Amino acid sequence: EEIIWESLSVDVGSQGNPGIVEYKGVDTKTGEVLFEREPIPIGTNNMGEFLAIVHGLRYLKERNSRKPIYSDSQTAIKWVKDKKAKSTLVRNEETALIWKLVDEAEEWLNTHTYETPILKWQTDKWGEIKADYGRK
RNA sequence: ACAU
DNA sequence: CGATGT
Ligand SMILES: [K+]
Ligand SMILES: [K+]
Ligand SMILES: [K+]
Ligand SMILES: [Mg+2]
Ligand SMILES: [Mg+2]
Repeated sequence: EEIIWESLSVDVGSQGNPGIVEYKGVDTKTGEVLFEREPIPIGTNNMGEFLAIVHGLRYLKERNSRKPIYSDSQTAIKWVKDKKAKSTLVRNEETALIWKLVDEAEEWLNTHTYETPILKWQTDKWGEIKADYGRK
């Protein structure tokens, strides 16, 4: 502890897992929604959590912001650190879009730099992350 | 077991 | 109850 209020918080939302995936990023302090991705017909929770972090990195870099990013996903934080999303989702025609976006996010990480700290949101101590979809 |  | 991940 405690919370770094000057930060961006991201989270996935889904209808099924695998299922329809979306994500958004919010100002941790105010809850203002700063970006939201159009729903992707089939993906996993972790692919969406990964895309949300990478989108946050790109969003902050474009704006010359040094704010950290909070995610509640141990998995996605590791995938970003590794620059590799180790998803089990079948690659087929139905999953082509999510896998294209994941491939492109990895490619961005491999061609750009950033100093953005990627921090674990401590849900057990602080409650749900401010970007949560409220579906659980 | 832990994190979603 | 089901699923995705380390
Ligand atoms: K939720
Ligand atoms: K959670
Ligand atoms: K499990
Ligand atoms: Mg989450
Ligand atoms: Mg959530």
